[PDB]
Amino acid sequence: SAAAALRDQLTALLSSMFSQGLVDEQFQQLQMLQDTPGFVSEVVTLFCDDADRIINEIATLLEQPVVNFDKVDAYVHQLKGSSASVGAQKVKFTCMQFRQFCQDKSRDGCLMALAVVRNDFYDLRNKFQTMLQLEQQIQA
Repeated sequence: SAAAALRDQLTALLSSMFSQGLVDEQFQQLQMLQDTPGFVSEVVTLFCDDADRIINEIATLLEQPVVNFDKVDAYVHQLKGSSASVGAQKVKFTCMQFRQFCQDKSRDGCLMALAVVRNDFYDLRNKFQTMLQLEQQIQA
């Protein structure tokens, strides 16, 4: 048919996420929660936005003549919390490495550190956007 073809794709896309380690049981819990039919799409839409906003705020802190590593550690810990809650486990564990740099007051470990956060955020944003598209076409 058409729709049936979409759920197979959406189920296929979703099975992608976990088979590649991009998401964990917390993402599973969101699915549990939805079971509010568009709940998951909105949560991911929000994470998508508040997530890049924090990356930008950290990039701004790391571009200052004097770096407030106190604040970088705080933004990383907030990003670590948004990640556990939607299930992007890697962004979350990379966030668990930043402290080490902030505490080491290193402007390169934090600057390259954010590059790995970038590495992990966009891989999942990719799988995020596609899912959103399929979830919308359920009723196009």
